[PDB]
Amino acid sequence: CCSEDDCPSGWKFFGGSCYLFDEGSRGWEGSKAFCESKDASLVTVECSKEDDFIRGILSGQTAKHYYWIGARWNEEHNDYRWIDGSPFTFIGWGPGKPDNNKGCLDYLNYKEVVWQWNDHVDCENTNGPCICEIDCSD
Amino acid sequence: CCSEDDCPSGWKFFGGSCYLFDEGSRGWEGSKAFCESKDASLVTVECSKEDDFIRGILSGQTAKHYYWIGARWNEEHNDYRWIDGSPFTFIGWGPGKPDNNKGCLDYLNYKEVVWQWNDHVDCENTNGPCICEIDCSD
Ligand SMILES: CC(=O)N[C@@H]1[C@@H](O)[C@@H](O)[C@@H](CO)O[C@H]1O
Ligand SMILES: CC(=O)N[C@@H]1[C@@H](O)[C@@H](O)[C@@H](CO)O[C@H]1O
Ligand SMILES: [Ca+2]
Ligand SMILES: [Ca+2]
Repeated sequence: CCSEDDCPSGWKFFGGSCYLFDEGSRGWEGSKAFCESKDASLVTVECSKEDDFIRGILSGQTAKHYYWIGARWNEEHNDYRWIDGSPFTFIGWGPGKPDNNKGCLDYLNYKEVVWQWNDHVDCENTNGPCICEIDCSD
Repeated sequence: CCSEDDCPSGWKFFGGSCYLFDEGSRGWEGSKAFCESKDASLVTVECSKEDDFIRGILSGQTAKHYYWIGARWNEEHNDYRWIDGSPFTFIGWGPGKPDNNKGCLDYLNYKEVVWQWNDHVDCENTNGPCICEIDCSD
């Protein structure tokens, strides 16, 4: 429900959402907490246009090769899904993914995974940047 | 997931969605079918900014005093909710609404209901304009 003018300074507008591409260095759980500290949440990716919007941003730098996003293995439902509890619609796994290690998802840029989703086994101690999202739904 | 440039000609952009404010004259069921004919669906209103975007458009004319939207009494769940099966989040009923007549929802402009939701008892034979939505989720 966001418009351009709704995005906080340093956030980017796409597709009714505002996004923060945060260059800090945290674990997945740390990253979830960080986005919450901004009245926001790790990004959820509902469609291929949003997937490609994200890829366009991550592809414009080369320093970092993964960014945490808002999905992880879900014990209750026994699947990977968004942290808001909603199942995947768009499917964005890279070649050969998921490994099914009951881990946490990132966009990964490694070998044949070209800014596509990977499940990483370590939700705690693997430090990287992250992507937060708001949709101004109020 | 829509951007401005994604909206078909005659549709309007707001908040990641494209909207058709169609001035044809159909019943609610007719209106649901019409939006489907456009690879689209009667509008669902997830937030107060989208509610007010819609109000801004409907308020700019005076000929019509109601427009069909994508919600109706749901037999299974025994409530009013969106036709996509999802429950209300934003609550947009006008003063004194719902009547609880197990009907179909419109934006209504009548007496103290000032372009806010009403439940109309007749889902079939009450002819009016409607609001279709796409979110380009592909
Ligand atoms: C943080 C991240 O995604 N790391 C991935 C890892 O999970 C593994 O999939 C590997 C190939 O064995 O590529 C990595 O560098
Ligand atoms: C189409 C529509 O919403 N019509 C509403 C009707 O449902 C009723 O609520 C009435 C007041 O009794 O206002 C009407 O004209
Ligand atoms: Ca999203
Ligand atoms: Ca909507």
